[PDB]
Amino acid sequence: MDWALFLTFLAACGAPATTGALLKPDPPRWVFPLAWTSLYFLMSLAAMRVAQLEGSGQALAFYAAQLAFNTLWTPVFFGMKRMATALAVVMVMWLFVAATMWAFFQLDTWAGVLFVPYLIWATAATGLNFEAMRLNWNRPEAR
Amino acid sequence: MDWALFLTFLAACGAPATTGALLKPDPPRWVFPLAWTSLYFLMSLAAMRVAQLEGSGQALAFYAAQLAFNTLWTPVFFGMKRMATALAVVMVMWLFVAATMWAFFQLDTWAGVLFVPYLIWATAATGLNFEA
Ligand SMILES: CCCCCCCC/C=C/CCCCCCCC(=O)OC[C@H](O)CO
Ligand SMILES: CCCCCCCC/C=C\CCCCCCCC(=O)OC[C@H](O)CO
Ligand SMILES: CCCCCCCC/C=C\CCCCCCCC(=O)OC[C@H](O)CO
Repeated sequence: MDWALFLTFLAACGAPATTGALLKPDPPRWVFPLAWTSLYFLMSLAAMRVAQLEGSGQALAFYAAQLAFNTLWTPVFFGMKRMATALAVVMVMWLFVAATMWAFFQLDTWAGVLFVPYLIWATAATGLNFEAMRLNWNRPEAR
Repeated sequence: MDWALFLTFLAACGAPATTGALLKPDPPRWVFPLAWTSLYFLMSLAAMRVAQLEGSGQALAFYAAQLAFNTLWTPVFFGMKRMATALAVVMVMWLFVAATMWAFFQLDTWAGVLFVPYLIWATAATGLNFEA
């Protein structure tokens, strides 16, 4: 554990948490932020553990990547409602979430375990968006 | 010294580059993407160098943070046009860019030099957002 690292990783999660606060997507109303606080805590904890180990550069490169495409996804799907663009982003995102998880696993089992529920959300995100997709596949404004 | 690392960091820049492709700001028209193409390679080269050194965790935590608030800033300023919210974002973004830069500097001089033109953009970004 290191407080600088952890606080740094959680602070970074404020970027996608903001997206969600602003473009509230779309069940009692505490479930969504409670689900997200847990996810942000779990992944900041995992990155913090991994950030201290030798050989972690690649996993941390993956972590930056999933984090940025996470932040991108919400405003492209729910903001611009550009469903095709948003499909590519979410699959690229899903790929880095999985990549992070697996690279975490190969350095630290706990770090990988702590990312499983986040891969589950990313799988939800992809599913939702695959549909929105080819309901709107023929409207090039949605694309 | 590593294509995986580099290609992974450059791929990550695709997220904020996408924002820019979508919410077109605002001068010969190749200038905008040429500057951003330059900015993305420079910062991926720098991240690549640092990711290989030991003690790099804190700088790489910084790198992730600026990247996300970079990605966040454009859709909040140009997308949602919420000028106040976007001010907090861009100041938070500016701060992590400077931090990435300085922590890179402490591990590898070249990595730090390679972030200066990006700190310069980040200051422009902050400057723009203050008059709005
Ligand atoms: C390493 C070589 C691979 C590189 C090339 C492959 C690119 C990776 C993309 C994968 C997308 C996987 C799909 C993500 C999960 C699907 C979600 C889904 O189908 O279920 C949700 C549905 O709404 C439930 O009701
Ligand atoms: C200011 C620095 C403080 C350091 C602490 C960092 C604060 C951000 C992290 C999590 C807490 C907020 C979680 C509340 C729920 C956010 C909602 C959300 O994330 O929405 C999902 C989004 O759409 C999917 O990209
Ligand atoms: C190996 C996989 C890599 C695949 C390749 C992905 C590389 C994407 C990054 C460079 C493209 C250059 C884009 C230049 C024009 C971008 C315009 C833009 O970035 O706008 C600025 C944005 O608004 C401010 O955040």
